[PDB]
Amino acid sequence: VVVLGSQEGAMHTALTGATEIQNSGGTSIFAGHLKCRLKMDKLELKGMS
Amino acid sequence: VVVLGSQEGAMHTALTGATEIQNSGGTSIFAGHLKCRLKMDKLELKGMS
Amino acid sequence: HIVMTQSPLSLSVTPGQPASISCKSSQISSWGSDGKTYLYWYLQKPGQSPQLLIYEVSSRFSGVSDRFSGSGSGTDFTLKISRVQAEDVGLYYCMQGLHLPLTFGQGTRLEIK
Amino acid sequence: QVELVESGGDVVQPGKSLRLSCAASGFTFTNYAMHWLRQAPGKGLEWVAVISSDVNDKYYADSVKGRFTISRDNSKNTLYLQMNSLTPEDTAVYYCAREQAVGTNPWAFDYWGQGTLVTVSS
Amino acid sequence: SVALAPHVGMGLDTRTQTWMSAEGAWRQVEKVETWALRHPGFTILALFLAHYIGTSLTQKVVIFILLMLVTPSMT
Amino acid sequence: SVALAPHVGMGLDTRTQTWMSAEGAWRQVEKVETWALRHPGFTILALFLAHYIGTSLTQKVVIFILLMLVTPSMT
Ligand SMILES: *[C@@H]1O[C@H](CO)[C@@H](O[C@@H]2O[C@H](CO)[C@@H](O[C@@H]3O[C@H](CO[C@@H]4O[C@H](CO)[C@@H](O)[C@H](O)[C@@H]4O)[C@@H](O)[C@H](O[C@H]4O[C@H](CO)[C@@H](O)[C@H](O)[C@@H]4O)[C@@H]3O)[C@H](O)[C@H]2NC(C)=O)[C@H](O)[C@H]1NC(C)=O
Repeated sequence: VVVLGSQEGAMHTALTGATEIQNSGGTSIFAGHLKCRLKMDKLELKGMS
Repeated sequence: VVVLGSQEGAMHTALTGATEIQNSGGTSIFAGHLKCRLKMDKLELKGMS
Repeated sequence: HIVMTQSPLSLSVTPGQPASISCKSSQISSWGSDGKTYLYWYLQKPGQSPQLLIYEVSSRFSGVSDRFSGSGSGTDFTLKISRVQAEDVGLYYCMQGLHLPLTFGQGTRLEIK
Repeated sequence: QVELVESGGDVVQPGKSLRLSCAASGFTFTNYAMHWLRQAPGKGLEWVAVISSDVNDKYYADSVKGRFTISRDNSKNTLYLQMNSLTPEDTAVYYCAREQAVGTNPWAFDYWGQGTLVTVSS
Repeated sequence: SVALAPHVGMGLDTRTQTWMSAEGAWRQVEKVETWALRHPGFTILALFLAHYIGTSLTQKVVIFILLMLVTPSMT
Repeated sequence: SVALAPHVGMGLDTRTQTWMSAEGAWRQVEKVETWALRHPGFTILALFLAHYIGTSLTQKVVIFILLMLVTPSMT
């Protein structure tokens, strides 16, 4: 009977195309995208006068 | 920079078709084969008479 | 409880020569179910916490120079050090691990001659 | 990469209690079966106690039976060794050791802690 | 190394059992099956390519099988 | 092992680099190249098989490419 061994290196290759995120505190998930619309109707130039 | 983990078990099935060995002190192999010529000319059986 | 006896209690060897230590158990350390002798060997460097050298007898722990080699079977085991360096001075401790009250042997020592 | 650090060693008069803490890092502490070890100066290493992976399989040596208590706290990653009825013979430097990662024995020592010394005298 | 280009097929074999004939015998077939079952969409394009390449049925079938075995493992 | 089945074609990708982009881009092609460099005779076998199973020329080239890419990929 034999135990196979550590799979850390195998998984580090199995994750070849997956993105990485910082995990120091909570999860600071980088590598995203967001769409949004800017109302941009209450702004003032503040320099015209 | 990252260390990319340990490949100890990652190469543990990359090496999957080979035969195992003992490597306990003297490395007994317990595999392979060997041919021999069994010239049985001086081998007379016991209790013929 | 297993009485553990180490043949030398002090070894003085000049560098470049082999030093061998014999540790004889009091009862059999071979676990019958699996047929593996459960012995261990630790080196305590001067003023340091001991490390591990030889788990079981044939096997060898990682991060260990290839010179160290365990031998023996059935209550009489033996180490060998092909080449002795200045860093091999210490307190080699044979211990059994078969039975739960783990008993070390009396500490041997290896000093450069 | 494993790092074991000790805490709690101090001078104490006989009979008084003391608790020894072994903080561990660099590995999943909860899936292991920690040991305790000691060595008086000028003497060989002496086994003390073991707590298994399951918290309910503690064991102790003969010379220290019925006098010491070993307990793990998984969340805080520390090993607590509560010692009572200490005597001047029991004083020694105490080592906290890890289990064998590669091997067959349920009990063995891969890595030894830095080591703390407890001093017992009148 | 990485678990690619294993030791199988090199030779130097004998009657004693090799390292992992118990598990690695069907590993590639199981991988191909699970990849095909996890990405069933590629079968349609494989059939498209097989039908547009080949004037017979034998080469049609062999090209279909070759694509279905290249894509998951070459993944 | 798990070293196969890379997280390559899932499609949930973003602007930033993945785990090993530069290192994992050419791993498969390097493996195929080194296998072909190590074992030359299979090229002769593939040429023969493609010639005797391929009717047209493009079919010959495609099936030869598929064979040479699948055999190291298959194992
Ligand atoms: C897996 O494999 C491991 C391999 O070690 C097994 O580990 C066993 O652990 C148990 C602990 O639960 C060990 O029990 C100890 O047995 C000692 C044997 O002593 C002699 O044997 C008879 C048979 O019972 C005893 O009655 C006599 O005392 C003999 O001297 C025993 O001395 C020892 O006592 C210790 O603990 C008690 C309680 O704290 C103290 O009072 C005592 O002084 C001493 O400190 C234990 O009872 C057993 O030895 C281990 N196995 C081997 C081969 O040694 C596992 O059991 C296996 N299975 C699993 C599921 O893990």
